[PDB]
Amino acid sequence: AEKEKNAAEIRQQFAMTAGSPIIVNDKLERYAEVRTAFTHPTSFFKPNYKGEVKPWFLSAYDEKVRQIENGENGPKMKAKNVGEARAGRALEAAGWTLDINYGNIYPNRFFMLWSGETMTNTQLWAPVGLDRRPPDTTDPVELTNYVKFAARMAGADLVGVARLNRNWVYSEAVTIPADVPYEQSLHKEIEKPIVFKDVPLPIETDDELIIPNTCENVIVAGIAMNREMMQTAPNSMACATTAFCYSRMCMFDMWLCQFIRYMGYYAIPSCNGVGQSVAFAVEAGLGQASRMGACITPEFGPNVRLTKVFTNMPLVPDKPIDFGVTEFCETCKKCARECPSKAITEGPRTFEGRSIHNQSGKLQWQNDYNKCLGYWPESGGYCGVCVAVCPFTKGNIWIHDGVEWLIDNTRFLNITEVWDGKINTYGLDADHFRDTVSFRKDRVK
Amino acid sequence: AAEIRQQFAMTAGSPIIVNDKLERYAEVRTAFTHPTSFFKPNYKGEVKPWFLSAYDEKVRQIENGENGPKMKAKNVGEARAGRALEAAGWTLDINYGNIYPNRFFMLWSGETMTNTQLWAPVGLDRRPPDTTDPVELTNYVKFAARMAGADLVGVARLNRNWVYSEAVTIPADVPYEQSLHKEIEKPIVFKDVPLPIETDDELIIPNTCENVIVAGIAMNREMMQTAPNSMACATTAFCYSRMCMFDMWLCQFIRYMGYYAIPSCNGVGQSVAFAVEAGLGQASRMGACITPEFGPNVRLTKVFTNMPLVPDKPIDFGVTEFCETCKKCARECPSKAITEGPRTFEGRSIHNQSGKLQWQNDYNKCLGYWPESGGYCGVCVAVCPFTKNITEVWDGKINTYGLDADHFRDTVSFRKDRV
Ligand SMILES: Oc1c(Br)cc(Br)cc1Br
Ligand SMILES: Oc1c(Br)cc(Br)cc1Br
Ligand code: SF4
Ligand code: SF4
Ligand code: SF4
Ligand code: SF4
Repeated sequence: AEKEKNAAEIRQQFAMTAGSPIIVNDKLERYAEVRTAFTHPTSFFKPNYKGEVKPWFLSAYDEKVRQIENGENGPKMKAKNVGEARAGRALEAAGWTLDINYGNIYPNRFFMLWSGETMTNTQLWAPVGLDRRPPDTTDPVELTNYVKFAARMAGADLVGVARLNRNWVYSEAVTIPADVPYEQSLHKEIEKPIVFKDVPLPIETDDELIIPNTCENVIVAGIAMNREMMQTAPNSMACATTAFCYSRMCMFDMWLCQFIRYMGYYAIPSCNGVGQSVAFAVEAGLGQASRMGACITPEFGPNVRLTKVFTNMPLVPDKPIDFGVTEFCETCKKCARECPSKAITEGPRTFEGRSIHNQSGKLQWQNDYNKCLGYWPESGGYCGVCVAVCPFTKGNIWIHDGVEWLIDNTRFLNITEVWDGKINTYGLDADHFRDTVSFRKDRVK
Repeated sequence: AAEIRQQFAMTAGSPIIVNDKLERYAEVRTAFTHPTSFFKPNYKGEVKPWFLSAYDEKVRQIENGENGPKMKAKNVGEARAGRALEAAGWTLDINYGNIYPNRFFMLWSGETMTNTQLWAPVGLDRRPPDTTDPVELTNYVKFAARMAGADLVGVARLNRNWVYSEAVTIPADVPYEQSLHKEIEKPIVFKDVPLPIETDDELIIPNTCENVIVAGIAMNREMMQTAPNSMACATTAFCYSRMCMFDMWLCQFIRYMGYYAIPSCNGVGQSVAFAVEAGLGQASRMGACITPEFGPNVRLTKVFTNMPLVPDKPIDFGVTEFCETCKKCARECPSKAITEGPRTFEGRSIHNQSGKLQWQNDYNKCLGYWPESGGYCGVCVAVCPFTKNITEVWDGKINTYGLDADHFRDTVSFRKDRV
């Protein structure tokens, strides 16, 4: 008989011994956030469909408008009618409600405050003194169970803990001056160093973002996207599950940081800022790095968003996991073949970056992310075809042979229906939601 | 569960029975806000705003290693953690309930929001609707509501009887730090205007505001069963922040479809009445809307809109007749707030709206138990048949947002059940 899927068993079977799994060499240096394709001047500008050169997201806007007027849900993809085209873009736009300028990357601005002191919730609760009272728990074992329970309340589908590896913290962040209002933010972005110093609390000066040397740990959350919507990549409904999950990321960071602060510790939110989420997720055991560059998880494949919170709270690091992703990516190459921009390499991993957008000195598949971003104005969305076609995104990959779990090798050989089809709360799927149930035994050992 | 809800559909028409005495209810009359109920003593005998006295009890319990009134925790650390989780849950909620209309998160226009400004070049909020068919719109908006975190969603025509006659709010330029000390009353009126608008004198809802969308936000069963202790407070608090995100997400979606949308959370009007008229559940002895999926262990929020929609049918699965003989909430209520008598049209005090047939409860007695216990009680929700220690909760089953995979299939949705 078919053995019922056991996600906790799978993670236990593939757990590794302690140690960062990312292989590095001597040319590794911390990476300035401005180098990402979203922000770097060499990649930031893209043509629109009339050949006008604009910030990439404005060119993409032009294409969304064109598609709605032409009754399309994506590039050369006709919608049922204009109203359906409109509805997909309204859903996408609404999804971003709790996210600043596509990713919340500015540290200690807007939702990403490094201290709780000025938040309305902190002010309302001030008479209890939870953020001023010294911790009543210092045991990392109990703290890990408490904070993971809170993380699940706060919307994480996956949660893991690692020691903080500063290699993946950006050398300089992209941010805005503290006196700049929102409406000018996109015109006034600057860089600011992230430094580690002997100070009691995270603090920002005119010159630096200062993380305490006591900031020992990073908590990484996975925020699951919706399978049916992502499978419409590169069309509008894939954009909408992406967007909603960014607002879920923001809520998660704020909720969890407040919990940690009210336990007597400090906490730094990040969403897409501060450091490289994929590396932290790999070191925290959520999954493995992949050819496409994302963290592939046993539960969701790469079809999951990541955020993270940095803290001095004592915690028990999780073990990394190796369920064979590297070996499957070595022979699969479906994302590379299906990529509309040919951004993903079909070659071997190297330590040598393809361009300014890659951090050299770590063994990975090196992809051309200027090519990827170039397809976003062309398609009017955030693509996601590589996530959509990856066999690990399928809900159906795990089989049990009577002794142990294994990956089914056979897996590697329209939008109207989405709007009319299955949905559940937050786009989660009840046919798989059991996979993320959690008891103390799987939160801390 | 889609089977059950169709089986128990009523014919159209509001199931709340009213008489000629009914009048719209001023929000200040709630026990949370009214001057006769607002001040309560703490355990030292000092009279304070009720929530400040409740704070004093939370501090006393943490110092004493307790998770609730005369409920010892495993240790002080566990006591601290439950209150830290509770406090954190409220992060996206202003002053317990987001009730001030058109302030903070509850803006009646999207024009100033950061998301609207970022998306302004696309012009979704200025473009006329491309869809006016109420059938397609009902399908679209319910799909969006599920993306936005509703576990249940229903649509009703807007019954103005349940809209507060006057809201509790603050002047628009008052900073948060002074909000609690500068609350005022402000009329909510309906006029022939194009868009929801606020003047110095009035909150103005357009006469075109035809519909209300009601969302159910499920609480966690294991945590609510710890009522009146701290983990029941935590699931309450997290769901309030889920309510706020739902309102903003859904209002933005409706605006980007070419319509207007008014968020509300605990403000603007009476959620239980809207939820009953929208078919989420039935009114009960304790006063809550009892749902088939969650019983009363579910929070409510609602959004008002001129978007054309198909109203859902009210549901009757026997709650009134069961509450007639049950009385379990009334017997377990630590404050004797819930009546054991029959339903009437006459409120027991200023806190009830007279003129509608309901079980009349003494809500000042309920609120009085909150500073005593240091929480939001919830014992009535916990003991209700329709709903079915703290160390075991922290060490036990949890899942994303506190939802339960053993029951999550009950809220799966296809177009057939959306419209
Ligand atoms: O990660 C993303 C960012 Br940052 C911006 C936009 Br637009 C889309 C995605 Br996906
Ligand atoms: O509904 C509630 C409000 Br409004 C305030 C507090 Br405190 C607790 C609850 Br439950
Ligand atoms: S599609 Fe294949 S090669 Fe690409 S990330 Fe997925 S498994 Fe790896
Ligand atoms: S998002 Fe699209 S363009 Fe970018 S790497 Fe993936 S498949 Fe290629
Ligand atoms: S919340 Fe508690 S005190 Fe209030 S009615 Fe329910 S059982 Fe009674
Ligand atoms: S406990 Fe019994 S009487 Fe009270 S609301 Fe529930 S079913 Fe009704």
